[PDB]
Amino acid sequence: RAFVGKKYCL
Amino acid sequence: IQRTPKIQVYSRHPAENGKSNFLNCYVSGFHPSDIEVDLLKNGERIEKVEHSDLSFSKDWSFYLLYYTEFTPTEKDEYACRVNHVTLSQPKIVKWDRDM
Amino acid sequence: GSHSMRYFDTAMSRPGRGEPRFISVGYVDDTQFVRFDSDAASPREEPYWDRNTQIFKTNTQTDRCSLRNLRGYYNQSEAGSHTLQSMYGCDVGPDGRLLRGHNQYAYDGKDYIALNEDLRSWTAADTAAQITQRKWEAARVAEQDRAYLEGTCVEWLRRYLENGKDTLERADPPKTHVTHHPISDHEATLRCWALGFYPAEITLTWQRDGEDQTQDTELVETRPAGDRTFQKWAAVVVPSGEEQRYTCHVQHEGLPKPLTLRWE
Repeated sequence: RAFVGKKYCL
Repeated sequence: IQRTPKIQVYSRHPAENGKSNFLNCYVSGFHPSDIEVDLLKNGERIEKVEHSDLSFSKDWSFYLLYYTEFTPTEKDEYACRVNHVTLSQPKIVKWDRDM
Repeated sequence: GSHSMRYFDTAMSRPGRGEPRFISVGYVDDTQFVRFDSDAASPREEPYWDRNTQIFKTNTQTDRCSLRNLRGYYNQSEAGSHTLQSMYGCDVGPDGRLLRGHNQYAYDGKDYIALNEDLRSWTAADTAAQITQRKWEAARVAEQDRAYLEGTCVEWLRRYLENGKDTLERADPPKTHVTHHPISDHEATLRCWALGFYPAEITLTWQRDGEDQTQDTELVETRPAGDRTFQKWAAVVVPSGEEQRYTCHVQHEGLPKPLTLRWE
C-alpha cells in the first residue's frame, strides 16, 4: 500500500 | 573528498527585453551539500529567491536550482554568486543571454 | 518508453546544531512527486497520507542510527559533519515489467554498499561496509528490499504512470537553433541549442565533414528550465568561412526523427 520504502540501519 | 560546484546562469524562456521571465542559477556537481547561492541584480542581492529540494545525480553529486521572476532590459546586469567549502572566495557568474 | 521510480535520500550530521537533517525526494523519471524534509515546518510537500508520513519519520530515525554506526566504523570523531546518501527504486519497460531494482548507499560521497542486480546479495566497498553486509545478511534484509522493489514499487509506478499519462508519458521534443559568434577575424563559435524538452535524456553532438568532434565540443550539463523541461547546448570553434562543414545532430524521444541542423 505505502509508496515509500522502509529503510534499515547500516 | 570534496567536489566544487558547476554553475550555470540562464533564463527559463528566451530573453526578450521588457518581457517577464525567470532567472535561474543551476548549481551542480558539488559535495558536500552546504552551499550559499545568491542571485544579483546590478550587483545587489535579490530577495525571496526560491530553490528546489536538495537532490543528487547517480554519481552522488548534489544539485539545486535557484530561481526568481525578472523582466530583462538592455541596461540591467544579472548574476549568480556561489559560495562552497571548496571555494576560497565567492564565485560570480554573469548572466549572458547567449549561454 | 521505459520509466523509473527513484528516491534520493540525504542525511547530514551537524554537531552542535541538532540532530542530522533528513531529506527524501521521490521521482518518476525527471518529475518530482514527493518530498520529506525533517527540517520543514511542514514536513512533506506534494505537487494513507498518514502511513507514508510515518515511514518517512521512521526513515529519519533509521538514517540517524546509520550515521552513528558509520562514524564508529571509521573511528571518526564526534566533531565533524558527515553525509549518508541513498538511492532506491525500480525501473520498468514499456509494458510495465520490471527491468531492475536498486538499493544503494554512499558515505561522504563514496560508494559504500549496494544491493546487487539479483536482489539477493550485497557488494560492500570496504571493511566497514562488510559489517553492514554481515548485519543485513543476518537479518535477511535483502529479502525485504526485494519484496518492495518487485511488488509495491512496480505497482505504484504503473498506477502513477497511468493516472499521470498526459504528462508522465508525454515526451516533449527539443526546440532547436544554431547561433554564430565571431571570436576573432579567424574563428567563430557555433552553438547548437536544445530547449523545452522532456525527459532530460538527450544527445547533442557536432560533426565536421561527418566526423564526430567529441574532443573539440564544449557540452554543458543538461539543465532544468523550471517549467518541467530541460535545456542543453553544444559549442564548437570553427575557422571563418568553414561553417557549412559542421552539422549539429539531435536525438530525443519526443522527435519523430533525429535532427540535422546547420548554421542558418
